[PDB]
Amino acid sequence: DEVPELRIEKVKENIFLHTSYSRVNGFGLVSSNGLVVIDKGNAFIVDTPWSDRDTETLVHWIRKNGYELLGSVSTHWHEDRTAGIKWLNDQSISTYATTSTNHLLKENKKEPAKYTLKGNESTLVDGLIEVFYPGGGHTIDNVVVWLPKSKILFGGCFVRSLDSEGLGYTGEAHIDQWSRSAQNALSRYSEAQIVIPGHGKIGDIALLKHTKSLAETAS
Ligand SMILES: [Zn+2]
Ligand SMILES: [Zn+2]
Repeated sequence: DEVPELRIEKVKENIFLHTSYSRVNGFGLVSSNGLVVIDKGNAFIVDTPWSDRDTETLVHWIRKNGYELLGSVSTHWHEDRTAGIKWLNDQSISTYATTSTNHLLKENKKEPAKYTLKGNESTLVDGLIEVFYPGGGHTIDNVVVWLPKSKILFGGCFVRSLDSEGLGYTGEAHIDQWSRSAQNALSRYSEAQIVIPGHGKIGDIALLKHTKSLAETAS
């Protein structure tokens, strides 16, 4: 039960991908994706690392590199997205999640984000980061994050990588809605050039298409 260390790798100008891991009953060591988005000296975090140590590591690197850290958002409630919220709260770094995500954190006796994003859409950092509820999928609360300056959509675990043979854990999934929700995102972000899933390799808008088809067959 050793697990690698976090890493952080430039995706393109001002966008870094953070990868970290956890060991999971009946599945093993599992990688997990998140971002650091930069705009003119400012950093915002999309999803936390899957542990405090990795969260700490990630923050230190943001500070070391001189960025002002405006906060983090989580894209659904499960630990792989939110584990670091508590540590972040205690170090007075602002945490965000939607209403529906915060409800499920509390309702599952987890530390809630400090601030709450209301409605289906919200913006963060002067329009640099948009948050959108495409509808039910992986979970009832899942949101995507769109980065218009970069033409990047961070799908979170709402989007499956191309080599996924299925939808992953569907205990809390809305399988029959997922296909429509995926289509909602496809219509809305036809401009998207890079799409980043919650687990696995990044690609283009093809990931949203594959995810859509997976939802169709899972029905
Ligand atoms: Zn999940
Ligand atoms: Zn996930």
